Amino acid sequence: AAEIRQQFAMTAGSPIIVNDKLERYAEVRTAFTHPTSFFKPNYKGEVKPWFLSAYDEKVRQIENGENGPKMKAKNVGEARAGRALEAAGWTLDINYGNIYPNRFFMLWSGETMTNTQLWAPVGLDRRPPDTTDPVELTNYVKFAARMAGADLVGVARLNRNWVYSEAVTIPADVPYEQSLHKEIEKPIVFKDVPLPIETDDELIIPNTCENVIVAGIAMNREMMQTAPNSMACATTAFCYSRMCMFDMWLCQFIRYMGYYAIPSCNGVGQSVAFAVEAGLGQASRMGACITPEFGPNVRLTKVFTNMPLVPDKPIDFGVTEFCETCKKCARECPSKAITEGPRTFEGRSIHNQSGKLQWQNDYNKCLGYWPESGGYCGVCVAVCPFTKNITEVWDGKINTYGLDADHFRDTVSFRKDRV
Amino acid sequence: KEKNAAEIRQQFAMTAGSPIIVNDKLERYAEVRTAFTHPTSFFKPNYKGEVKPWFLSAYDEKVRQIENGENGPKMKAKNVGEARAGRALEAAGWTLDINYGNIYPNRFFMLWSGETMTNTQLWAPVGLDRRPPDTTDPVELTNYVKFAARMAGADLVGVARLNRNWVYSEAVTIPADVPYEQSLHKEIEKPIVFKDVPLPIETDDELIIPNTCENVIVAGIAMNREMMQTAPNSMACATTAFCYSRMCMFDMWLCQFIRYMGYYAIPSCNGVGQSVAFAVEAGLGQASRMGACITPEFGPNVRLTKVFTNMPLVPDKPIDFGVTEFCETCKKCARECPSKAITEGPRTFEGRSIHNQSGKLQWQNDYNKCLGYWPESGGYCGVCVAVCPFTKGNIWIHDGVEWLIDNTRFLNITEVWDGKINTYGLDADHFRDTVSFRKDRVK
Ligand SMILES: Oc1ccc(Br)cc1Br
Ligand SMILES: Oc1ccc(Br)cc1Br
Ligand SMILES: Oc1ccc(Br)cc1Br
Ligand SMILES: Oc1ccc(Br)cc1Br
Ligand code: SF4
Ligand code: SF4
Ligand code: SF4
Ligand code: SF4
Ligand SMILES: [Br-]
Repeated sequence: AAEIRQQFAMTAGSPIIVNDKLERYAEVRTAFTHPTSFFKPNYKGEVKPWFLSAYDEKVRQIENGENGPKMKAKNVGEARAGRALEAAGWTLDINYGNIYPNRFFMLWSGETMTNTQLWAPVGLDRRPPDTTDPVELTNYVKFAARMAGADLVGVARLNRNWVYSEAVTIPADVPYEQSLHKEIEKPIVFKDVPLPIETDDELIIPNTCENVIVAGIAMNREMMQTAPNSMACATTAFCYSRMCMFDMWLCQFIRYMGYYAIPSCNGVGQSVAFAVEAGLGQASRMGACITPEFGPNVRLTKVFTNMPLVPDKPIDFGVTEFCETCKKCARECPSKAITEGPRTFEGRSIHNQSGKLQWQNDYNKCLGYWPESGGYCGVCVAVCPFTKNITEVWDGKINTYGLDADHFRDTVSFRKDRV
Repeated sequence: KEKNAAEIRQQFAMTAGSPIIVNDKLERYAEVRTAFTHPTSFFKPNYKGEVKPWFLSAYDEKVRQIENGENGPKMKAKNVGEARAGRALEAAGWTLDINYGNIYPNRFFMLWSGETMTNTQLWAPVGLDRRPPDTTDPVELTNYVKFAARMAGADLVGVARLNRNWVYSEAVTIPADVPYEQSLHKEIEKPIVFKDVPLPIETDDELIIPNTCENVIVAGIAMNREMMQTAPNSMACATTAFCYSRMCMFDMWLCQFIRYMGYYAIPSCNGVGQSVAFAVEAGLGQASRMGACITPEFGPNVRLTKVFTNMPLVPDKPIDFGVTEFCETCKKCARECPSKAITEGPRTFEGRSIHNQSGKLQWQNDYNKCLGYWPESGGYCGVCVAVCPFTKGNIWIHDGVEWLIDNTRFLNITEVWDGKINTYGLDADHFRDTVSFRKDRVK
């Protein structure tokens, strides 16, 4: 796979085409959070926050021995098991995505972490960097990223166009039990300051924050192929906890090297754009970043840092041209969310960021199918050619973290492919 | 014939029964007696002769090595930047671990109930932790829980009935009102007792495990071979450290799955009881001269954690693939040990010192001598693991009829940073060893 990636390397330069209308995008506009999309009826006709309506459908399916919408399970025991696996997968994730910056697991400084306090006598986080060479730092930090659970890792210069204009967060002293009821907006700004810092009014990223490190965290193929049923929910969930552990591990390594690091998971900015600029893959009709190793069946997280690094080259292995004629995801999508038309610079609704050339999809239509089906769908990922019953999954092949030994050698790494 | 770990385990399976041989002087072991915690072993000199808590003396040596451009004792790094990078990797590995091992029960990550966890609160409307189990069949439960264990990062997973002999008589913990920044100064002992109660519970006086807590699930978490072979230097410390955070994630993930199936679950990592003995009884491997559990897939180069539960399960069979007989003639770890902690003599029932639990047949090692080498070397050593022939990736051969051990096996850090790596430090040349189907999860 290291041969393929260098064969398809582009010359330097962001491959996302923009016009002069593009503005940074307020995170509150996503379908998950925006008031126009947030409330959906359950199967009884009661309007609730969308994820609560989806909970009601999970309960109804368990009671009726189903693994998904009109998908009978082997028995009620099997239906329960898939939802127990899904729920457990989310253990290391706050409120579905860890999006609040500088809260809970997503701290912008390591100073208060238990690990940092235990290691304080060594002083790694206070000691100036011993390495400033971007070539050596790129090799060190990619090695560390693989130790930290990334299946893919890439580096790009930080394009501020993809950083949210304002983040969704909670006040710093609000306890977890009131968090969902007290979400607020807060601007993300760049200023001449030494370190990332949060004031009462602003999330402040330093102007020295030059780079973003993007990780790809592979999902399980057999489980995602059960979309829109529960086992596709389970591989999604487990990878969100893998994302959180990756951010914390890598931020701690970068801090202990003498630099600062900002974790993010699903917060701070748009992962698909960063992933394309870092060379992990190409944008697609469904909207995801499609990778040569995994297609779109991979989750993304990212870390921002002033650590000197060598940016990776973007890659072109023909996704744009394949998506022009394929349209399989658009035809299988249960909610008709994915367009069959051509790419434009004009968003279809508030949930899209206008000003960038992309396939414009209706993401309120997508979210609307989640309470109906009681899961996170994923049909588009499952049917995509680049990605290539539930009892057979539970009785079938599995390996550590759901990785597959039949393909795991595609992500082996030596120095030559790290820098 | 190409390697097959399921075949190897089937060939060397033994009939049911704890393989560990015990006599009448066996008593449960107070966790405070470990060398990490006991007053007789806790204090060690640093390189200036100052007597400190052992891990602070080791800190002093780490700082000294970075300043002198060293990756380990008298091992020169490429430069100071490389020395710094190895210790930064090591320190970051420990991010999801409290005070080196997560040993305090029902504190921090090791909660004995899920009710207060953020994930449980988020999922409360579904009621999975309050709904009675929909499956009580131990066969199906074993398949489900082992599948979940592999999702949760276990490279090996096994089940045994819980043997209370290996549960610590008293735990090392902290009072519930002590915050993290004073934890190291306020450690106490607290008894672990078994009583007729419905759920695991902690009182001011006791940690109470229910009499219904029938089973223990043991996980192996594979370390990286290239990094451990640098023992006693810094990169061996780093693969150790990352695997402790993997252990913690495993426990939390699996306990939540078990709870959401309608049962209770107790995490432990390095706490609650003796991992090697549980691992032997659950069939992950055999005890060895060095004292670790040696597995067919990884040798001793694998970490262990375990979860206790009332969930009905099918215990696995123990395995005997000849480790005892190899250790009887090998002695490589004993001869290479930089502190001479590992005995070259026979197994006995008599502990060498307070750190050993007497009354069980094992090789008796001086674990105060081992720990004394850690401040000297600035790390967690691991030379015994590195030199053990079972840590080699290719010890197994097939003779056309069956599998056997290759007896011939018993006769630098810059290149590691520049060399092969893959997700979580796993090795794709060997990752097929741990593929799993229903047939090898439950019989
Ligand atoms: O990104 C997500 C946010 C919330 C839920 Br519920 C599922 C996903 Br996937
Ligand atoms: O006295 C101490 C100071 C720092 C640490 Br880290 C541990 C102890 Br004990
Ligand atoms: O088990 C351990 C406890 C403390 C340290 Br420091 C290292 C290990 Br390995
Ligand atoms: O009102 C609520 C009740 C339970 C949960 Br979980 C989330 C909300 Br918002
Ligand atoms: S997740 Fe499902 S509903 Fe959403 S776009 Fe994909 S196929 Fe359509
Ligand atoms: S299914 Fe086809 S059109 Fe959709 S993202 Fe995949 S390749 Fe592109
Ligand atoms: S860790 Fe090192 S000092 Fe300890 S027993 Fe093994 S070889 Fe000896
Ligand atoms: S080095 Fe030899 S004696 Fe020591 S544990 Fe390994 S096989 Fe046994
Ligand atoms: Br202490």
